[PDB]
Amino acid sequence: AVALVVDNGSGMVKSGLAGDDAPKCVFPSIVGRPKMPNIMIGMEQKECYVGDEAQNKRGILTLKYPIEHGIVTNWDDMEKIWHHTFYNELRVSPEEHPVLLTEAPLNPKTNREKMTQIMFETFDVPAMYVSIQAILSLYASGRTTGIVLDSGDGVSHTVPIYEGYVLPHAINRIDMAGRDLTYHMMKLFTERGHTFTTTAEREIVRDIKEKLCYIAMDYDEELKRSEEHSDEIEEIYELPDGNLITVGSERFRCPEALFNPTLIGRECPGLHITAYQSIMKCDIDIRKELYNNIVLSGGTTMYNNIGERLTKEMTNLAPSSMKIKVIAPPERKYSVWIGGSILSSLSTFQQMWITKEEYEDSGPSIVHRKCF
Amino acid sequence: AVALVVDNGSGMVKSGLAGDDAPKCVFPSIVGRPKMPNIMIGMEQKECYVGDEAQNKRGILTLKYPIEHGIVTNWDDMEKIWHHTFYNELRVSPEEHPVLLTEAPLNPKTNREKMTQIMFETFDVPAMYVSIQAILSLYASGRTTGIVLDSGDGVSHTVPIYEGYVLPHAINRIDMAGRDLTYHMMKLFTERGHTFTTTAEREIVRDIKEKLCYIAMDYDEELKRSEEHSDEIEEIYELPDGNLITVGSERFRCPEALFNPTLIGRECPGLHITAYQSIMKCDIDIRKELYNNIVLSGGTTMYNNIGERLTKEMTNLAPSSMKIKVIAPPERKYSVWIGGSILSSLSTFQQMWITKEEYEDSGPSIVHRKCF
Amino acid sequence: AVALVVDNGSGMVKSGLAGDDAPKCVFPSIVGRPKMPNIMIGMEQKECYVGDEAQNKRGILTLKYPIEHGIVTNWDDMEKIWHHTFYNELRVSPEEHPVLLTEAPLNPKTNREKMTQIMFETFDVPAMYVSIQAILSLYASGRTTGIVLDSGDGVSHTVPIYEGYVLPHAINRIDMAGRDLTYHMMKLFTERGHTFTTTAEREIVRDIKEKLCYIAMDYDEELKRSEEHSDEIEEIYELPDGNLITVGSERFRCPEALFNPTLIGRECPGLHITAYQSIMKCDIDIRKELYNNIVLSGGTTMYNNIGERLTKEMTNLAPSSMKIKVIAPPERKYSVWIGGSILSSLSTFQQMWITKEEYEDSGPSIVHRKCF
Ligand SMILES: C/C1=C\[C@H](C)C[C@H](C)OC(=O)C[C@H](c2ccc(O)cc2)NC(=O)[C@@H](Cc2c(Br)[nH]c3ccccc23)N(C)C(=O)[C@H](C)NC(=O)[C@@H](C)C1
Ligand SMILES: C/C1=C\[C@H](C)C[C@H](C)OC(=O)C[C@H](c2ccc(O)cc2)NC(=O)[C@@H](Cc2c(Br)[nH]c3ccccc23)N(C)C(=O)[C@H](C)NC(=O)[C@@H](C)C1
Ligand SMILES: C/C1=C\[C@H](C)C[C@H](C)OC(=O)C[C@H](c2ccc(O)cc2)NC(=O)[C@@H](Cc2c(Br)[nH]c3ccccc23)N(C)C(=O)[C@H](C)NC(=O)[C@@H](C)C1
Ligand SMILES: Nc1ncnc2c1ncn2[C@@H]1O[C@H](COP(=O)(O)OP(=O)(O)O)[C@@H](O)[C@H]1O
Ligand SMILES: Nc1ncnc2c1ncn2[C@@H]1O[C@H](COP(=O)(O)OP(=O)(O)O)[C@@H](O)[C@H]1O
Ligand SMILES: Nc1ncnc2c1ncn2[C@@H]1O[C@H](COP(=O)(O)OP(=O)(O)O)[C@@H](O)[C@H]1O
Ligand SMILES: [Mg+2]
Ligand SMILES: [Mg+2]
Ligand SMILES: [Mg+2]
Repeated sequence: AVALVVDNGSGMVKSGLAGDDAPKCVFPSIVGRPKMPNIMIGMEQKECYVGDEAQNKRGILTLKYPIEHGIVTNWDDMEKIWHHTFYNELRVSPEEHPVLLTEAPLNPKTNREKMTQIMFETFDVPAMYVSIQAILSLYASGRTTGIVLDSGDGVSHTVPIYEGYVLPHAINRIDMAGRDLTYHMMKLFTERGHTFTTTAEREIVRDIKEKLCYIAMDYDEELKRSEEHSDEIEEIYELPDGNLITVGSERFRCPEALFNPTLIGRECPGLHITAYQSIMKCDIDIRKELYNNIVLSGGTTMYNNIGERLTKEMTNLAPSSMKIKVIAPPERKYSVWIGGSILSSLSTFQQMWITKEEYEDSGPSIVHRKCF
Repeated sequence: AVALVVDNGSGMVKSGLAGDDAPKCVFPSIVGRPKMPNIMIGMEQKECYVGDEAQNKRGILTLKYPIEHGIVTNWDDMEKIWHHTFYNELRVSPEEHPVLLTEAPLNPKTNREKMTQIMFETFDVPAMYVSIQAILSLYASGRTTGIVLDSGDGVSHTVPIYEGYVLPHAINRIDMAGRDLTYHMMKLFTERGHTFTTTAEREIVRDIKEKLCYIAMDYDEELKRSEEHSDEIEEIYELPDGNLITVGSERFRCPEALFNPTLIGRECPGLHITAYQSIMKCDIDIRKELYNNIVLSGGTTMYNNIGERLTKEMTNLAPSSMKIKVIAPPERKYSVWIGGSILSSLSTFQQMWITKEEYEDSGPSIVHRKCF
Repeated sequence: AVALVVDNGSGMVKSGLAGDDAPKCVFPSIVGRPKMPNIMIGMEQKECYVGDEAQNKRGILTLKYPIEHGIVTNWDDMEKIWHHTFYNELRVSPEEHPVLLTEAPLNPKTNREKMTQIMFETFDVPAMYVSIQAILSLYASGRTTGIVLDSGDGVSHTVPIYEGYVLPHAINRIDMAGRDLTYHMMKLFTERGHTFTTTAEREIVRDIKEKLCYIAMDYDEELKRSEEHSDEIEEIYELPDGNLITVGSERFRCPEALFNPTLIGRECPGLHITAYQSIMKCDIDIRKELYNNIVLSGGTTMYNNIGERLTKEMTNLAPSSMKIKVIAPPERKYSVWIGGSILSSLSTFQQMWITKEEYEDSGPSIVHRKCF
């Protein structure tokens, strides 16, 4: 019985079969509902559109995200999304395959309890398991020592691991990700005379950010250069309705909020500062090994010149006798899914499943004593 | 029980049976009354002539139009016209067939209430229904996405529809149609020495307009050409009394008021401007689909070189990366009736009729909550 | 040298001298142009009418608004309006008095740059300054802590201020104001059989809205009452040509779009929702102080039963242990001008002017680093 790997993010949902090295079904996590009267009798209509079929007809729909900051807010929408994933994307009966789920660290217990209850009572899966995302990201890299910096759409967290042992007192988690960058980009576009307010406009701005953004090495010099010669960074983007929008300095002022959250109005520290403070809460012996195995993960770390900028920032904070190597592997967008698929194929893991009888005898609270 | 399709316009009335692709009874909507003393005893005379029998003996009659700008002004004349349609044209008892009626958008509620009350108390039809004309025009084309530009004799309106959902905030309606063009033609004929004042003269001018009018591609160049060489556009028309009238430039200066209502003294915008402003009030995503499904309807859109002129005007207003296709199907004069006949034959529509018992229990106000 | 206070709105222009508590020249912001041939030789005519002299002879004029949503669209018309204000309304040379201007938040930089360039090159004022409207509205109330909800003719925005410090990350701005309400009223009047299309008809509808509108406490019950007994809310309004129009339910269905923008077809949230979301983006400590200092401003907040309705809506959203007090002072129509006049008389402000030499040495870009 091949297991199912389902990574439920805040902006995207990945799903596939264990043993493969690439997810088979990746689609946005949105629920669309119509806001207009239906007049044309004779054509069938649906109450709610889930996934890509809500991203194409979004002009007449209102879109909802059922997950905010890695926490499920609406459970009916999440049930609809899981049903769509199981029966419309993979088309495999969930009553014959074990399911491996992922979750961010430092989350409420009720989230895990409700997830287990839904997975066991509605779909009636044989076995299930919940694991942390940073552990799977480290699994996907084929290492055992390093500090993992994961950053997705709702939450970014750093976790150190040394030779198979995790240090829970040095785990950090902040709520600042690509959605805040999208909002910052929307705010910056106002200064040029362009206004985006609706959800579809937000998706357009998100696509613009994903296409035309990069990280600058020296922020002050780039701002100075954006005055004497701004023509070198100008780009033209074609709106879906045929209009053309000019993107200039906003190509590098949007991601800068990752290293300076004061721009968006947040008091939380930056990314390099967070990594350094997470390293400094570990024992003095393992700091040298942690400094040389920095691993990047998530979709928000896909900008250009991210590894070099992070290395330069870390160098100014670390002792002069220390070597810093920021590992930024390709295809890190799906690193968590690859790590989960690798973990689910190990022969040793077959005795760590939460079976149906154990849940029935113990209840939804069993997920705390078994899963970490 | 086959339903009756009755399209009540401002200048013409179409009527027929559901399932056919061509109206069976098309006749003008006029009520004629004599204005001369009757002397010849022995021959029968009637107080009022309705339909074609008032168009032939119009020399001794005064003609009244009971509908102005899609609004019924005199209800007794409309009752007479409906009686003539039911008992003299189709010769089918209205007490056994459901009736499907049409109406222009953005009309007063009292019109619909009075129409329902008359159809239910006088004729005592089993079931009835009222629908918008643009929806039926889109039904007749076999599509689901597009912007419909309907233009008849009293009112011209544009309505966008996207995948079965109508956008009521983007519906436009102006009162400028073939009757205003007839008045403009009458005014233009004065400059050549010809005067038309009576109603029969108005009908003659209307026939001249329907026969010898076309739309020019370039107005200024055509006006310039109408001086150096006017003989190429000269036509001779035989008046009913045998006289000959010469029609020259007025062949293309009459319809030009559709794209420039300032000629007739109106401040309303043109047709292409109205279509563009109706497209621009929709969401940015569906504008591309609306731009490629422009549908023409009504009898006023039957001029020559109308589609090419509309396409050229729309091209200068749309973004350069957009494709515009003006759909101008033949037999679009009766497109609304064809769409209504198609709609009335669907098996799904059989549960959307306003039955007699519902009207009796609720009153004439039921037509608002059920019909759109 | 007494300064000049000039508040440039989207529908009205206020102007006066610093130190007074009431604007001296208030007039609409419209530019009128004739659309008819001039035949009577011997009487002088003007190419364009600005201000009240275009509101009286509007029957033969086409009227243009040079400001849309707080953004100047046509600069020639704005120059004409400023010239009329300086030389025809106040009759004071602008070459001897400093000028204080106002602007809505979150506006393009080019607007401010062009405004400064025009004020410094054409009129050649000694000093100038640009400030936000909500700050002046809070100045006029004699407070330092509160959330200001300004709503005029083109844009409505909310800004929180705590003890002299503004929170730019909690400032909201939406484009929904009295002009949209006028359009909604025009659409509602169609259902009774009345049609307004021209600009003068729009002004008539605006006057009707300003005279006979109020806000209902319970919308559903009012709609139910408007059926059993509609005679209690009927009013008669005399049209300028002597006709009488009956205004019934539309007295309270027009302003309802402020608390439900879905009626007019907009996806933006209501006013109470916007205020609540602007309060919830501030720090937890200052929310209690913000909840008790809600200040209303603008001309669109002049309806009846607005404060009570806003208080009732806010109560259902705030925690049960919080006290909400909506401050709705009289003469809030000119609150921004009063606040600007108070600010311009302070002895401390005399060192915050943009002098001519600084602009000459730095350019039109100086307005960004000095003015907020
Ligand atoms: C950007 C887009 C199309 C664009 C029209 C494509 C073209 C290419 O850009 C322009 O034409 C820039 C132009 C503009 C540019 C410079 C200027 O000194 C004034 C206006 N901007 C405008 O007219 C503003 C007016 C405006 C409203 Br109301 N409140 C606002 C708040 C802040 C700023 C401006 C505004 N405007 C129409 C919009 O934002 C509209 C709603 N935006 C869209 O529909 C998105 C989905 C696509
Ligand atoms: C056009 C018709 C017949 C026509 C006689 C057929 C022939 C073929 O056309 C002419 O002979 C053109 C001729 C004419 C031509 C050139 C000219 O420098 C002067 C007159 N026009 C006239 O005599 C005018 C005189 C007129 C009266 Br009074 N007020 C008017 C207001 C404006 C203009 C002119 C007038 N006239 C007799 C008419 O309009 C009559 C009432 N029209 C008809 O019965 C219609 C139903 C059919
Ligand atoms: C409201 C005004 C005067 C009024 C005549 C004053 C009087 C007091 O009201 C009436 O008589 C109501 C009456 C009417 C009432 C009930 C009814 O079942 C049918 C008509 N309405 C009409 O005749 C419509 C006809 C109409 C044209 Br075309 N398209 C329209 C689109 C929608 C609705 C109706 C129409 N009509 C003449 C107008 O709108 C004119 C253009 N409106 C004006 O000039 C304004 C500036 C002042
Ligand atoms: N090439 C790219 N450049 C910059 N940002 C990107 C790129 N690709 C994706 N993103 C951002 O990453 C986010 C997706 O992250 P993802 O890892 O899918 O989150 P989750 O963990 O919730 O699945 C998107 O919001 C997008 O803004
Ligand atoms: N071949 C044609 N060329 C130009 N105009 C025409 C032609 N046929 C009809 N018309 C105009 O169209 C009008 C009829 O439109 P119609 O669709 O019957 O209006 P309604 O919607 O009221 O029935 C007439 O007034 C006539 O002037
Ligand atoms: N007494 C009133 N009742 C309701 N609405 C009003 C009243 N007075 C003015 N208004 C509305 O307020 C608008 C004027 O707002 P104003 O503050 O002058 O805008 P601006 O900020 O552009 O100057 C007008 O469009 C009008 O519709
Ligand atoms: Mg993730
Ligand atoms: Mg028609
Ligand atoms: Mg204002």
